[PDB]
Amino acid sequence: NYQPTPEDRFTFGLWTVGWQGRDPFGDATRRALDPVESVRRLAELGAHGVTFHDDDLIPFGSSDSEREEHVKRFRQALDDTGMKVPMATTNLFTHPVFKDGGFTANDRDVRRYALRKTIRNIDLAVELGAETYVAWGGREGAESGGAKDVRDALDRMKEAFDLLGEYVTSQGYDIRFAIEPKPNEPRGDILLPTVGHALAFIERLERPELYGVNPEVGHEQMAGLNFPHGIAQALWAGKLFHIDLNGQNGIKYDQDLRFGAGDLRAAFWLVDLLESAGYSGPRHFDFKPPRTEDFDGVWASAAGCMRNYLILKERAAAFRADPEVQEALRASRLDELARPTAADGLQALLDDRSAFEEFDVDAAAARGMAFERLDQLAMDHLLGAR
Amino acid sequence: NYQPTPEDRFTFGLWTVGWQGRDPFGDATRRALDPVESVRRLAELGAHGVTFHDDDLIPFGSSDSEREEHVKRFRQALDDTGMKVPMATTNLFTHPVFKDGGFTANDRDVRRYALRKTIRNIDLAVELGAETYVAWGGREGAESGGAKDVRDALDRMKEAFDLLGEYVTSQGYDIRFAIEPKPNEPRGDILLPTVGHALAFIERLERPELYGVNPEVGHEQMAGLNFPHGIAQALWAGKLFHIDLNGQNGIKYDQDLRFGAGDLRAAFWLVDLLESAGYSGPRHFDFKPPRTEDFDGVWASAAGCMRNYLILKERAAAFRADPEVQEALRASRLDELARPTAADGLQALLDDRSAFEEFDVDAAAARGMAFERLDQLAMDHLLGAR
Amino acid sequence: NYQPTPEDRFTFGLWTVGWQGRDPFGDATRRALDPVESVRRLAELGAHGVTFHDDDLIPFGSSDSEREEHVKRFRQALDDTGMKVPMATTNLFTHPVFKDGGFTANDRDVRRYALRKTIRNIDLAVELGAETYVAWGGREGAESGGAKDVRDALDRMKEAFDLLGEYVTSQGYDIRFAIEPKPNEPRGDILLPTVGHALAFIERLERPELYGVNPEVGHEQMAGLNFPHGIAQALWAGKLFHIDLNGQNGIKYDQDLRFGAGDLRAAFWLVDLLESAGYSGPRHFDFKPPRTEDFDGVWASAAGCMRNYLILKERAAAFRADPEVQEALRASRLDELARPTAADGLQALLDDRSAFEEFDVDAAAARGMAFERLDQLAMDHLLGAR
Amino acid sequence: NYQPTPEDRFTFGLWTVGWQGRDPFGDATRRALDPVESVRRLAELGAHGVTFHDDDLIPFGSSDSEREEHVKRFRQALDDTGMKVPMATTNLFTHPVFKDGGFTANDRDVRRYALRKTIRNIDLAVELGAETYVAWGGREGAESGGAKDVRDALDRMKEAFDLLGEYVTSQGYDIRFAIEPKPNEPRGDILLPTVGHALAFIERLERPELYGVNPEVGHEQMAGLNFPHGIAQALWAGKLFHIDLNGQNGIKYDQDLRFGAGDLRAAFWLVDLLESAGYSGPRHFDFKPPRTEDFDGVWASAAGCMRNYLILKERAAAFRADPEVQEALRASRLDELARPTAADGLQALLDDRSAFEEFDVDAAAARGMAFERLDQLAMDHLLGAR
Ligand SMILES: [Mg+2]
Ligand SMILES: [Mg+2]
Ligand SMILES: [Mg+2]
Ligand SMILES: [Mg+2]
Ligand SMILES: [Mg+2]
Ligand SMILES: [Mg+2]
Ligand SMILES: [Mg+2]
Ligand SMILES: [Mg+2]
Repeated sequence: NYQPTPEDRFTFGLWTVGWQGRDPFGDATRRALDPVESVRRLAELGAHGVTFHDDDLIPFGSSDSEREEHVKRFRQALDDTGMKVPMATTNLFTHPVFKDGGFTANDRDVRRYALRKTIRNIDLAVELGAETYVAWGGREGAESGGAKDVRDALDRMKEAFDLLGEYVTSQGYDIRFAIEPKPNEPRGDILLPTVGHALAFIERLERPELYGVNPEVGHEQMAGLNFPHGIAQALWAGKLFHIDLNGQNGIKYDQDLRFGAGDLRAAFWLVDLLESAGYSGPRHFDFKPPRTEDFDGVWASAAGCMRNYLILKERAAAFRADPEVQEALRASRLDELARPTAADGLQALLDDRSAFEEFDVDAAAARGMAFERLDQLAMDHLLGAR
Repeated sequence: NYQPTPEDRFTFGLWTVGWQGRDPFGDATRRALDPVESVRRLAELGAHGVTFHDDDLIPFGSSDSEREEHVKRFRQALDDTGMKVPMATTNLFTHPVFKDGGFTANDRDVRRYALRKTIRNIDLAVELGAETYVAWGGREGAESGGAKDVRDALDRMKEAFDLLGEYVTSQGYDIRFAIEPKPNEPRGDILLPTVGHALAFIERLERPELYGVNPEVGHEQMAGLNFPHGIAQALWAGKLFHIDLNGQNGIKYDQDLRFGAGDLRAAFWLVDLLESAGYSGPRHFDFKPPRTEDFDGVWASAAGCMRNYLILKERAAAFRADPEVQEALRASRLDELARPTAADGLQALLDDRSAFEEFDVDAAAARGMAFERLDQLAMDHLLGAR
Repeated sequence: NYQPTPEDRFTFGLWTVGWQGRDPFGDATRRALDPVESVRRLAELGAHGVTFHDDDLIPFGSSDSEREEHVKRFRQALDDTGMKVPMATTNLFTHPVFKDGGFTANDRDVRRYALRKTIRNIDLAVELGAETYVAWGGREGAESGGAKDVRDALDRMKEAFDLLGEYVTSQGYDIRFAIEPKPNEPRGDILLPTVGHALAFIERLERPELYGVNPEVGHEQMAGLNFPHGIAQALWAGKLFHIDLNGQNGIKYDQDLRFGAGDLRAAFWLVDLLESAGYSGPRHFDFKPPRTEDFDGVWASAAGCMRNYLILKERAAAFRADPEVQEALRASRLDELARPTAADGLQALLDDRSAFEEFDVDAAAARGMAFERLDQLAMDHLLGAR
Repeated sequence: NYQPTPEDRFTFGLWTVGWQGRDPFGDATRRALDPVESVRRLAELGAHGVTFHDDDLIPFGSSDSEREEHVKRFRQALDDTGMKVPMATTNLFTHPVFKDGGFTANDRDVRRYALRKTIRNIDLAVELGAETYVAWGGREGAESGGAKDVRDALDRMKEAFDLLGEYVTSQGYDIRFAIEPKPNEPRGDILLPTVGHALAFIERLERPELYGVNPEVGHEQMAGLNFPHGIAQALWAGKLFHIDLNGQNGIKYDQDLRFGAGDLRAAFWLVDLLESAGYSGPRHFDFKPPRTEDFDGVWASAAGCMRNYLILKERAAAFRADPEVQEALRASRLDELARPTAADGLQALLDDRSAFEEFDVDAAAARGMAFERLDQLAMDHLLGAR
């Protein structure tokens, strides 16, 4: 009954189940979790693996000696459990030095420091077997218009990613980068605020093939955008390297609810798309168990993430396999959308009088699209009423 | 006192001052304007030129004979007034045949018709001297998730733009295309919903150099995004071919208020950017005089568009020229943002112990950014309190 | 299998299935429906009744003679089908004379006309058996700040509702009024924009017992508000006289999707509340079949409204009846929320040292609320995974 | 030049200039301020007074002995500077015990504790001379639908406010309560989310005359609502007891920018309303100097709050005094909005054939409202172009 196994490739950040519940108006409600005990509990729940920021694993300020001991203990828990580490990332947002950004801070010495801190963790990520390195530029942005010349900031952002790409290629590392967009919070506006802006930026990097996106459900919904549409555009471009799954109720602060909460129908269409496009990367949950919960609620919330994915996967598969839905898709001409508009070419199109001079515009306009019947079949499948 | 002249390059759509005031809940409050009388009145107000959809100028269904007579009359008013036509576009949204889109309609015959209707107007646009051809895909999108496979739709959208690019290059026309994004309305979600998504899509076209964006103030604000930031990214990419100026009060239906209404501080930062980057295209107003107004209010609203641009231009220029602001910009290290992070290169950065091992992270963190003083100087300039 | 009957009290506006599909950017895609044929088709689908604006039933400008003939034909279709008319309302928004409002128009003669037009329809509503008269002040509001002094406008709004209350009481009519809030569209901001503002306003009317609210799902969601919470406050105040059911995807133009579309989990919690509070008024659908659809899609969309209500009713009932959920509700102390904080009174509370001096604040803080387990049981019930 | 004096009644929370800059993603960037040094610095800037939560002034957990010493030191700084304390409030949101609310927590013992903690601070507030006691129920709400039965929660909220009203009346205190609404953050949805919901709730309390609202600019804008309209409704009801002034850029997390930032035109219309209605309470700034700033930026930001209020006051006064604006207001019939619709009474209205049978609906509809000219005069005044 909807039991996950490591083959489902569900992964969790250390910072998710480990969130202590500090919010802008309140103190922590839970004690800190040892990363080793998070790895063990997640493995018992059926997770495939974990992800980390450098500072989740190695306390900021650690000596190289304490650093080695933190990595060894972590490594041992991975060996004991069979858990993988498919992704890692850098914390360039918590320490006060990053208050105006890391890669795009106005102070040049901070930008250099941000790069060195990142490169140090790329080495560790490769040693732990990560295939994707995520960058979330949470402090890159501004609260006021004169504080940041955005063209100069984009030059500095390109410079930083180009240097990271030079570093990995000169070291011979098999790791790719994924940029995680977010429109706002904690800065008033964040640079590269949506999937689209990140995809466009990547095309100006020196080695674009090294870079993709790590979209997050709740972040695109903070701009009121359709998250499955944005994922479709990222798949179309060949750039969906990783994904952050969670829930969000509309345009407000980043809630990071468990996956399936928030916009449930969008979650259904997302799962339908990922499974039908054969996305084979990790199903990563970037979520926060609400601070109302004790540790039992933390693990219940994490389990719910995986459960809801598997229920939606079953419902989406039943939807696509239903002969009545396949009939309705043809009734709505989804088959015709997949056929070229003009494989006969420009000149044939220009000479084709059925395309314009003799086109019966009133008869075409009268044809219903039958989209409402199709959408009710999708609702019936989602609710198990079929 | 803030008087426009044709050298300011202010342009207006025929559909703007000509909007009759039909909204989803109400009938027209104004009679239709003859395009010839709009051209004359706009020239008296100091406009540089006008833009049109095919169907604003030539009533849908016109015979080639009536078509010639409509163009001749229009041509004569342009000659009489000195007005230019820098941009034109196609109406692929009003007629019922476009109810599921033009370029991405599920029905293949509608997509072919949409292309032929577009190509016919490109010829007319070139004959009238337009340099930019805008495409706003207002019906390309969906209200429900199963109605549109977005990857197939993006294939059809790329196919259509590629064919248009083949057409203009084979005819030898000097015209470029600009895609106008909008996140929603009239479809539940529109494809290419923001500047970012449009910029990313262009990079997958066969001849990307022919295509740029035509962002609109209110459209990016319907997603809660920072419009000057989005324009900065479009300028950074070399893709700001045209711009639609208006006002919008937040995330709601597309209001198309006169420019300067809505988010006034964003209008100030937009003008500052366009003038400081030397944008030399038309300052185009895509706005709707509210349906409360009679014809005197229509022309007052149009005049207000231009007036507010010129006032903000003066205030932004005074801001940038003020020695006290230039001092504050250095206090906030805007000069350092413009300098390379690591022109010394990767290996020098890796060897530079001042970048990491000996970097004083507490001293850097203690430095204030002085952004609030800078932003109050900007407020004082905007309000004329300096 | 989820078949409606007239005992479910599902009702529809004539303007819903009769929407021709004109939107701000496009012409009608469907022909006009005769009200008699809407009544017949809705009765076949299992509806209980229909509602109308005056101008849906009697074309604006009709002579008293044509008016009688329109009502007679309508009356005959009601008799033929058994359909009821539980609610009626006035169109004070379509005609250009209402461009600045009806009850709060700046012109006094328009306000008087608006009142006479309303009173004429109240008489007709009573004759057809309506129990509720709805007022949606769609044009009451402003696009700019100086156009409307809101205190004077609220005086005029109170004056109008007070006069309507004097009219019904002096005629001896058994009808109550319900105000339908909406935050914006078609005006930039609409007066009384949410359930809360309408409830507060009612308390200042001369006979508050005659007035309640008619909230609409999509309207409160256009302000990002939680619609079941707002309904709970209206029930708490005793003011939920009627309700408009539909769907909305977030903060954007008013979509009026079929009920169950949009925010599905909010629809589940709404149905749970209405059924558990014993709301006994009509389940009214104020929705628009998308303009992509032909007439077959119109009736499919209407049928889907009722179907989704009945599926959610079944799932909510199963949720509340599940012993495991009843256990979880006690685990989360919902039982304790229903018990008085201090039935012992103020002085006892002040003397109770267990409430403060000896209260163990760390032990209380450590208690988890178990809300995530409860919410996953609700998800499992909604999806039929229980 | 826009210099504040204590007669302008500008006040600040201790928690505003004292915000250390901890946000959900980052550590504090500033050291803690001693309340005594905040009082001194604010008095030098021209403030009238300060406000406090209990826990800003007395560290949570203090013994009665340390409590007396904290109050004495504070009292001495007030005497030294002449600063007043017009408002106080309770912190019912930071400590983990309040994670599910204070007055509406599901656990009954927490609700009792919340009341005792509040009553203790009401005594202190009265002793320091406060006239208004604010309640912001920041934790009253829910992230999921089953966690909170909102009708029971509103019963508990009414019970708590009724008890507080019984307490102040039995002690003979001259203090009134003001409820501060907020739609969300830190809870997913907060109870009483807007001005309207709070006004409606007050009317169900046992002694409604003791309770009003404390609206905050940014909070109503987090729901996309028009803040001057909401203030107008609160003034109309006689309930504007206090106000929180700040800035917000649209629908996102609560930014608490300095007043004048965010929506500048809304700030202008707010000041116009407060000054023209003769609001005589404190002008209170609930704002957070951004965490980019050091202490010099903190005081610059605070000074900017007051400066922008005084500039807008001057511009609004010039607008209303301008004969050309007074003419335009009559052109737009603002004078007619202020006149009764039907002071002649219902029967006269029903007999008045000029109101309906002989009303010329086409001639009334043709009249323009001249709102765009009026709004451009308002823009010219705001920008100092008049
Ligand atoms: Mg997030
Ligand atoms: Mg994430
Ligand atoms: Mg627009
Ligand atoms: Mg436009
Ligand atoms: Mg609606
Ligand atoms: Mg409605
Ligand atoms: Mg706030
Ligand atoms: Mg506040």
